[PDB]
Amino acid sequence: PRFPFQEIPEIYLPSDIDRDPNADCWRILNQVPRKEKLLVEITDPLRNFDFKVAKIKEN
Amino acid sequence: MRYGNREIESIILFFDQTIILYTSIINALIVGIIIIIRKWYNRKGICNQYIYHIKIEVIWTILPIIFLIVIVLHSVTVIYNLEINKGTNNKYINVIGNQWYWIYNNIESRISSLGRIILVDQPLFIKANNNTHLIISSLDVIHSFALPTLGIKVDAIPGRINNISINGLTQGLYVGYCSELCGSGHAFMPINLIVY
Amino acid sequence: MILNTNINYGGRNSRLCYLIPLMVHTIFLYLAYLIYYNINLINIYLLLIIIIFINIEWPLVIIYEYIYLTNYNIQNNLLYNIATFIFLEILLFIGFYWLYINNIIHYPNNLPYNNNIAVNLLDHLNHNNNTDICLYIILHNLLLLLYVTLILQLVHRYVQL
Amino acid sequence: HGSNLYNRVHGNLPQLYVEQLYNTDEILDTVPHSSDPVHHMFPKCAAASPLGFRPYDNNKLWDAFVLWAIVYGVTTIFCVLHILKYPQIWKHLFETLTFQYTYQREIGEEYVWQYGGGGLNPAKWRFVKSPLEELGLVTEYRSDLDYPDDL
Amino acid sequence: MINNIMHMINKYTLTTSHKIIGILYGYMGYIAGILGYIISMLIRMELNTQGLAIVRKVKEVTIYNNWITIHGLIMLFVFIMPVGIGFYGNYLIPMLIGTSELSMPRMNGISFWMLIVGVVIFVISNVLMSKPISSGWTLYPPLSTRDADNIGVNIDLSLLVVHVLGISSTIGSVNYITTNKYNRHVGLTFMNINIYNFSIIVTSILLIGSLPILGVAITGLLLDRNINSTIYDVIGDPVLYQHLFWFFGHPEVYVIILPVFGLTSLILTSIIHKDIFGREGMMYCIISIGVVGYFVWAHHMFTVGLDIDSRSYFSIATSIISIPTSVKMFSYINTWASGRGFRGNNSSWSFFSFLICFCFGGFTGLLLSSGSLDIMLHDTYFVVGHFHTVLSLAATFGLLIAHYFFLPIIFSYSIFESFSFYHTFLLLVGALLVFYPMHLAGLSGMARRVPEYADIFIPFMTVGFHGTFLLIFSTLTFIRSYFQFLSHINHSNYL
Amino acid sequence: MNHERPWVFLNKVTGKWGACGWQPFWKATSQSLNYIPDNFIALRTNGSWVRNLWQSSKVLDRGLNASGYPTVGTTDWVRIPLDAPLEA
Amino acid sequence: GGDAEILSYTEYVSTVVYPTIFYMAITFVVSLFLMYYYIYGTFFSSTRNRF
Amino acid sequence: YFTRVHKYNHVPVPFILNVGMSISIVTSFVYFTYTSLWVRPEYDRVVDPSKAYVN
Ligand code: HEA
Ligand code: HEA
Ligand SMILES: CCCCCCCCCCCCCCCCCC(=O)OC[C@H](COP(=O)([O-])OCC[N+](C)(C)C)OC(=O)CCCCCCCCCCCCCCCCC
Ligand SMILES: [Cu+2]
Ligand SMILES: [Cu+2]
Ligand SMILES: [Cu+2]
Ligand SMILES: [Mg+2]
Repeated sequence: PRFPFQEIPEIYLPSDIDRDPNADCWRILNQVPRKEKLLVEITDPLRNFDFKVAKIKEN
Repeated sequence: MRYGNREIESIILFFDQTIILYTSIINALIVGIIIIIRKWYNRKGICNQYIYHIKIEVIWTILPIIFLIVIVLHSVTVIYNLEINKGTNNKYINVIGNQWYWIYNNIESRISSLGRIILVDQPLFIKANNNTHLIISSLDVIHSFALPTLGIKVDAIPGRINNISINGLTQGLYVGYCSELCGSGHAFMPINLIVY
Repeated sequence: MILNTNINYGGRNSRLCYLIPLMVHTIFLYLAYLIYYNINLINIYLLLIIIIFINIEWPLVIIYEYIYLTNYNIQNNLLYNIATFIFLEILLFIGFYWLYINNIIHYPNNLPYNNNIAVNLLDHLNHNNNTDICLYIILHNLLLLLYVTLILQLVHRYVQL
Repeated sequence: HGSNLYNRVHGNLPQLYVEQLYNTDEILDTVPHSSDPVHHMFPKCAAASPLGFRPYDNNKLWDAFVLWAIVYGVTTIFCVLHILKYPQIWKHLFETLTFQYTYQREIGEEYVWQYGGGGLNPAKWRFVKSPLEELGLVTEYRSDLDYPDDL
Repeated sequence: MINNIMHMINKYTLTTSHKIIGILYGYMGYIAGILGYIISMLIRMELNTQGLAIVRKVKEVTIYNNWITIHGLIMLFVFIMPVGIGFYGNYLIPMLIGTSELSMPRMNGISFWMLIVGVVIFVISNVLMSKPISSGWTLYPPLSTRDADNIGVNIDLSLLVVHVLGISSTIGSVNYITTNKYNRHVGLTFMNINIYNFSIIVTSILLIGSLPILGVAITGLLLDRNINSTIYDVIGDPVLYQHLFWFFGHPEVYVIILPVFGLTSLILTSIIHKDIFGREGMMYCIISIGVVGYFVWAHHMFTVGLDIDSRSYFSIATSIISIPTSVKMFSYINTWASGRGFRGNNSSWSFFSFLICFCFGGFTGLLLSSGSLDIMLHDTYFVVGHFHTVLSLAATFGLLIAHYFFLPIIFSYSIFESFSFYHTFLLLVGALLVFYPMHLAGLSGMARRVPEYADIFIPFMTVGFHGTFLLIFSTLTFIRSYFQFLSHINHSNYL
Repeated sequence: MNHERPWVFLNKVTGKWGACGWQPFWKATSQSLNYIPDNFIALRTNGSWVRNLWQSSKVLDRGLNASGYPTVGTTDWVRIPLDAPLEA
Repeated sequence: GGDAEILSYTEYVSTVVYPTIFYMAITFVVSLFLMYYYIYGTFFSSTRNRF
Repeated sequence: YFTRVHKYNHVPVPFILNVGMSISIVTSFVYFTYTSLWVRPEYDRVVDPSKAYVN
């Protein structure tokens, strides 16, 4: 899932944003069936995810 | 899998601790009730005299207390941990909750047809790892700016200017809601935040 | 002779069990009508006459039941009920005061005018005074109510002794 | 039950029952008497239970109506008032419950189906095709019905 | 038959006998419960199907909002209090202390007929009139005053309904305290009256202290709507309204719950053939819960913008209130032990359901006490799961215990145990399917008071669909069982 | 309701007896607390037929010449009433 | 009935109540440890692979 | 008779059960108070004044 900013005419965007269609900032992290979770939410069993989470200094 | 903020991580860990405590208590009581019921239904272990035990009553009143002070202390510290990041900001954003749409820095955001209920034509953009201050209010009635995946949920009340501190760590789009009855189009007043 | 029962108040059927609810219904529908059409359904004085008339029942039964059915148990029940009612009235007053002082204990405020010193001779004491409050007349009213309270207390003690 | 007036008149202070020849009901507003009959709570039940009978008999039309009104009366009054004031809501409910209304369903399509296990998780869902049109009962979907435009 | 008709009407209108007033309260409570159930079925049918299948227009969601608000008001103020407090309170309180009537016999009738007046005004306002009140059961301004869908007079009529219900409750409370304090028979001290009377006394004390504040809040709303003041406007304090309303709000909750505790204790003494374990402990815990409920009101406003110190304080106070209820639950569990409760009694099994559901609801509500964690759970379906797995599974099942224990006594006909078993078990299973999923749909972000939801939340609403069908079956079973209760045989032959 | 009082069937050739009567029955539902069912098998009786059956059992099992009793249709069974104890 | 097992106060407390509480305490400790390991994945180090 | 006074119906706790319960409760309280208020590593701070950036 990704936010379709190319299908919206005359949409304000920051000057310092990455407009590549497949950039990281256009992903939709929640409220969509994904099969690849990017956010740790309060309903996510990391055990079901084998604790494949990022470190503490990173993130 | 990243967390998207540190405050959300703290809240999640507190939630997990409370869940562990309550599950332990539930298991203890389940074992007790299983023994009691199994004895009862077979017409075993009857004693009309057993209607008082001072030691047991005092102990069972004391025990919940000691296990509860820890929860209370942890919750208070989590609250203050949510609220410390104020004052260390360099960007201000103002948010207005109109009747079934939002306004960010005098730019309107309404639901779109590309997405069913989640997507918006105009998102709200904030920079990653950059502390920001949101000044939230509303024009007509009470709404509630709700992004619970970043640990933000603050009511936009007319005539009351609330001020929350928002911080992002994971880049992407967070979907949120109005989380407060405001009228007919309450269910169609979504919030979109983009951390870039 | 007469067979004597317990000391409680036995209880009588009365029309007040529905007249008071009908009176409340009448008042509230009358207010709704006045809100909607901006004109009363019936004359306010006629409505007040009806309300007064219905409530003259209480004193009649009071007299005729004190003449016949009264003892110390009943008197205590009545006095305790009076105490609870007075408590309710005090709570209502406290609630209205809450609704009053809410925006006065929060001293900082947004004001149309200026209330900073050294810009005018009468601006520092602007936000801090609501001059149009009828001060010495309120003082006279307070004196009247003190007269009433002290006179009534003195007479009550005098008759009790 | 039967009046106790003979005893009341021949009692000990008959002057108290002079009012009983005015417009006055005996049970409600007359001085109770030492030898009065005992009054029960639900007199119908009180008189029927010791004889083994339930108070109401369905074979009697009057009793059937009375019991219907006691149990189902205000319920049906409220339902009738609601249906009279909101005819379209019940019309829409009837349309939906009879499979007449489909929001945006197509022909031959498959739709997601999941029972539990939290929000939509692609590793748990199934996809279902409409058995009604698989059998043949449905070929096209009605469009004359009201459509929630702008949703 | 004119005399007979008028005599019946005078019997049921001029009465002051506590038994008759009690049965009248019970009847009105059951009727209003059924009405609230019908409206709840409408709401559920709206949620289960996709595409505004019932209202068919976004502009007409005001119908759904009206449904939720009247469902809440009907089920809170006319179902539980008339039944839990009005019905058994009037019928039993004079009997359990050995006296004839309540003190102030006339005020009892006045209370009941004030309740009837309120119900009549509410039913006429919200059915026969168009564009009714649609602002949720917590009439938050400026939505309930400065809106476009709330302009008619019937909104003001609903506010006045709230006023009359408050008046009725205050009268009833004063009457209960007074009767229990002075009319006890010789040899019965104040703290030896059975458990139910004490819980009624503390409930009455709760109602007395808070209702005037609710009256002040409602008068504020009426004044804002009518004389066009600015108490709750953009230049007012909608938060002030919330503070007042919720200062009344939580005492109402404990008023609802405590009489259920009293009734369950009494019935347990009657069916397990043993005394209450730590009766003094239970009575003291009840009064503790009553007193502590007056200091926690603002745990319903953690996101309004309260000061950080106040947030911490209210989380603390909510935990404090959580303690004594745990004491009571343990006391119940130990009471049932060593007893000889009937092994095939709907009262016994309803008690079990009450205990389990109340423990679960109390835990879920203890999660919500933490201010920080209330950030993620305020105005989601977690709160709905909480207060329905308490109200509709602990209060409802306590009243089912009382219903199945006091029907034979009042009417003198035994109970059809197999029928009641079907009803209670299907109510248990169906209700759990409806509300349990809500919990995990709240942690997932689904807001409440929405007729249309995102596609991420389908599974929860499918399980809710299942639960709603089971609920329809259970309630039909219940009503038909009661109709069968007062009806003589219909078949009889020779074997 | 008014049906026959309980009787005793007796088969001659086989020489085998047994009590019998009409059992009313109805669909099961809630009972009544203030009512102990009356005598329904033997209506309007003090329930002596049990005593008569108990007394007559020895007479019947021992072998009774019941040729003076009515038959039941075309079968070999005859009806003995239990109004009074049977001695013969 | 005649098969009901009736115990005195002392006998009931000693042979029913106390063992029940003993088993409940065992369940409490075991459940605490196993639940903490179940969620965080470590008995004393909080989340696994994160710290 | 007041049959629930102190002098009557005292049931001593067996030593084995007493020890077991005491150990279980002390262990549970220590473990919870430790893992909740002590093992709180998400409260991480990095002290590095060279990571500041000004244009
Ligand atoms: C006591 C109060 C009470 C009771 C009983 C109920 C009963 C039910 N409630 Fe509700 N509910 C509320 C109080 C109650 N509710 C409140 C306060 C709100 C919030 C309003 C708002 O948000 O503004 C609410 C909101 C609410 C919503 C909100 C929808 C939305 O906000 O998104 C939904 C939808 O799922 C719902 C469902 C149900 C269902 C399915 C039942 C029942 O069908 C399930 C149990 C049913 C029973 C069978 C009880 C019916 C009783 C009888 C059968 C009487 C018989 C006699 C006795 C047994 C004594 N309720
Ligand atoms: C119906 C009765 C009822 C009862 C009894 C309760 C009991 C409690 N309720 Fe609630 N509540 C409602 C009815 C009730 N509630 C309603 C109707 C609403 C919604 C209003 C609305 O918004 O419209 C609501 C909403 C509500 C919220 C709103 C959350 C939000 O809106 O932001 C919160 C959060 O603080 C809360 C908390 C509690 C707590 C902490 C208890 C505690 O009393 C629970 C205590 C119970 C126990 C604790 C069980 C005993 C436990 C054990 C056996 C031992 C374990 C003990 C320890 C370890 C200490 N309730
Ligand atoms: C060994 C067999 C296990 C039990 C078999 C049934 C469940 C199948 C596997 C469960 C895990 C995957 C979830 C998918 C299905 C869950 C269904 C469900 O109830 O979800 C609610 C809830 C939803 O919660 P959940 O499934 O999200 O649980 C959390 C799961 N993780 C760990 C991923 C976070 O499911 C459960 O609680 C799971 C256990 C269900 C077992 C129910 C047994 C009692 C039956 C009561 C009557 C129900 C009638 C249903 C009739 C259907 C057929 C006619
Ligand atoms: Cu909104
Ligand atoms: Cu909204
Ligand atoms: Cu509360
Ligand atoms: Mg809210």
